[PDB]
Amino acid sequence: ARPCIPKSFGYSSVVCVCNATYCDSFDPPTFPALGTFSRYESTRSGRRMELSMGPIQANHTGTGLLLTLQPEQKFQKVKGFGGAMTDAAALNILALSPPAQNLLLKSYFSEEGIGYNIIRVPMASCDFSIRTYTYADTPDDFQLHNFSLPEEDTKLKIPLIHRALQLAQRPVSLLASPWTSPTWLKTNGAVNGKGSLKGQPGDIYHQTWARYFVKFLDAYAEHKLQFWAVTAENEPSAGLLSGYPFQCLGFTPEHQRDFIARDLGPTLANSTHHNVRLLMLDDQRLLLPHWAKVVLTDPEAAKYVHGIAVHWYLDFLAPAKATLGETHRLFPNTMLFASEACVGSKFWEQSVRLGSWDRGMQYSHSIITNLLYHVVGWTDWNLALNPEGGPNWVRNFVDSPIIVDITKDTFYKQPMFYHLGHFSKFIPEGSQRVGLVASQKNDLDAVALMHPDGSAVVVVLNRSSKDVPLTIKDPAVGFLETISPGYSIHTYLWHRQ
Ligand SMILES: *[C@@H]1O[C@H](CO)[C@@H](O[C@@H]2O[C@H](CO)[C@@H](O)[C@H](O)[C@H]2NC(C)=O)[C@H](O)[C@H]1NC(C)=O
Repeated sequence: ARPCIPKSFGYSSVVCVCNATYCDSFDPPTFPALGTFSRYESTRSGRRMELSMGPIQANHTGTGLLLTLQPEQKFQKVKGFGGAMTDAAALNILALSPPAQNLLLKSYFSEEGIGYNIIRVPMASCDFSIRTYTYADTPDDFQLHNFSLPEEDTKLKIPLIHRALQLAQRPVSLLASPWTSPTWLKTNGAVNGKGSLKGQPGDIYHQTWARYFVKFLDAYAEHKLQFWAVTAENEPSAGLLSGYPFQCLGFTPEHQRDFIARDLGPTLANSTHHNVRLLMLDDQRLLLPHWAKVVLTDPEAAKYVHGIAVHWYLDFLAPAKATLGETHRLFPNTMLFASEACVGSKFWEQSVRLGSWDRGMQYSHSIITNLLYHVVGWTDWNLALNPEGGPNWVRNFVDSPIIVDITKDTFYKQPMFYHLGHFSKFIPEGSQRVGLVASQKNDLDAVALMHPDGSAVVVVLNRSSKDVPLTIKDPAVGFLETISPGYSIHTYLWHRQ
């Protein structure tokens, strides 16, 4: 309905400019008839999820790479896609004029947008906050009577969430995660640095911390927001590091194990929020399979864990088979979910690179890798950040799919936004990954999945400079003659009935 107004800032591609009165959007979804396929294409040259169609014939005119859908090879069912509603994000979003605000929320949650169905919510402050604070900073209040939500919640986050859900295409799931607990429950009495919970699992320190979760869920419930799940702790391994710069809370796998077993699990289960799911780890994938082993081989702990939440820093290496692969192999019935993703973390990398194609490619390549290794969902970090990748109270700036320029009541949707959309918009909840074999060695990254209604969706990413002609074969309908342009990403969709 409205295309991308491109704008280059000096990197491999362009970003799409949006403002109070305009923003590139999609038309209502149309489902092409059997025999025809839909293709959404994005390219480093400038194409942005442009819709085109073609025919699925019975003639195989292709003579190069062939990807054949294998509908009967079923894998994990997809939970969803989303990003985090951090203090930083709500701050940047609410700093645009009401109309720009809605165009931005629409870009993410609407069907005219890329249909996010997941929102991660920090439990109080993290580094993408403009100040340190918790929901109960009044010292030694074990009964948690001075527990309350600050303005960041009641004024910024909760209102943006109500609004995203209100514009949301499909149902949205809320995932919560705490960075640090009140400093008076910690061995070091500081929101950051190296320190963990005081005492040992089962004590009053641990019972209070677990209650803090229920208090939180009661608070948000009072605001008419229910959570799908909460994590045991954001990056618990961070608190084991001396000098850790921002809000954290160390836990060793053992500590986490017993904490969940003796405190978190029971507490949640015995409350009105017992249906909320609990995810363990919520830390970098290199800590797997080991963390899973420790926590999950203990049935008192594992009876409470619904899934293993993982994080990743795209600029870094972390072979998936040895981590995500092995973990599935050891605990096939415990879902793997991606809760945080990052780019521009390494000290020399510019936090934000407006229009970076490399960063987009990294996002999709990472979602494909996650999807190929059993992950049921993929959650982005900050929904939006300013041009410097902030605000971040310890200057730990990174990039974000949407960059807000408050001085121009303008926001820019980066290549990452679209690479995320290529999945988020076409892989609804309940979609199930199916097989997809390549006839030969190729430089493409691809993944196929079947919608709940039975329709197909294949995402093909080409991180190479050369075009790769290819045919997709669906044994129930025919062949899709097509081409994967260099530095591009396509999403194909088609009925099978
Ligand atoms: C928001 O962005 C739109 C798109 O660039 C701006 O509208 C364009 O403005 C130019 C120059 O005035 C016109 O030649 C085009 O016809 C407009 N395009 C469309 C489709 O409207 C708009 O000016 C921007 N809003 C503000 C407040 O600057």
